[PDB]
Amino acid sequence: ERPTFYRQELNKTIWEVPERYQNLSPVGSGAYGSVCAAFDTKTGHRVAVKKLSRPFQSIIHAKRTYRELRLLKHMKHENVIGLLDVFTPARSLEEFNDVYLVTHLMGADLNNIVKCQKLTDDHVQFLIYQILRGLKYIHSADIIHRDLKPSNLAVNEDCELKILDFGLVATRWYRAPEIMLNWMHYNQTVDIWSVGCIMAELLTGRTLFPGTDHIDQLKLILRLVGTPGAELLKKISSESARNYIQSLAQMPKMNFANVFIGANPLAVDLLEKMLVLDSDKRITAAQALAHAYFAQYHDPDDEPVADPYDQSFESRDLLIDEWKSLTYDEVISFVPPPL
Ligand SMILES: Cc1ccc(C(=O)N[C@@H](CCC2CCCCC2)C(N)=O)cc1NC(=O)c1cnn(-c2ccccc2)c1C(F)(F)F
Repeated sequence: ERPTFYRQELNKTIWEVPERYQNLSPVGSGAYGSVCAAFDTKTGHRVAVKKLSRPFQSIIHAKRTYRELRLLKHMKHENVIGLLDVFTPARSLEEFNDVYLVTHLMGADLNNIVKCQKLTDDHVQFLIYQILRGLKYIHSADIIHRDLKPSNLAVNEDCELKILDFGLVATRWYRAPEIMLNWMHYNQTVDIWSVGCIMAELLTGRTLFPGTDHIDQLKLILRLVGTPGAELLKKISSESARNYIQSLAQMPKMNFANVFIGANPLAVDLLEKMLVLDSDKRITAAQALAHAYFAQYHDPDDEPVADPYDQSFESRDLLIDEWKSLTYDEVISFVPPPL
């Protein structure tokens, strides 16, 4: 029983959606699609509807479309955005040319919230706990976010948090030195670097490392954490990067307690464990949840891992119509979650 659809124009964009979804109004537009808020007549809840921009125009657009649907269909966790619905007005593979994605509608993001003023220590404990609980889940499936920043963390009035990616404040301000500079092997803990930058900003009300470019960014980071020692220099394979590092005048590591003055000492200790250059030594999400800073919230019996995720498609080079047929299969096979 294919539902009945209706059509309108919003900010120069045409939208065709089932009658289930009423009173659409624009929230935001980005590189890869635009979002509206809607009322879901079947649940009586507000939702977000994303219409992908030219989803099958090139091989790269088609693979990105497939990737976003595969990731959204996987996510079943309280602190990660989830898929409530996916539809197309198309009746056949042949007509298939538009993809719409439906999630919960959140109240605000942490960019909005910190721009107002800095947060209390109790609010920081609860927000960073929920981020790490979400990251333990996605990291357990070998999924890396890679673009964490305050605008990708969405909250309701009761402070319940979900990690999302809107797909665009500079990304470089939150990016791990090893992935920004390609200077060492990189794992899930690029995301723990971003969390440390975000937690500092929620506590102080100030961007920790507001670099103008990749060179200025590295200079601001090294002023806090210190120039690499001989033991970390051993692990850098890029001769360009090592030459550049060793061509700078040495800087000592600062005492974080002398930078974040009058913060909770357990908050300062956790920032010292997150903002380390050596990606082998940086704290994991699972280890961070057991840290004393989270004593009020930590429950080792309610921090679940994910089902395994098949990311073998990431290594494939296919034609537009192949990525399009794969995406069609995932729309057809979608099972909605419990009401
Ligand atoms: C409809 C929709 C569709 C797709 C996504 C989305 O996160 N896609 C990701 C998926 C994969 C990610 C992997 C790493 C972990 C996180 C997921 C992507 N880019 O591929 C989000 C929304 N929803 C929203 O994006 C949404 C839901 N409230 N709000 C919202 C936020 C703040 C204030 C008001 C509304 C928004 C928005 F950002 F637009 F404004």
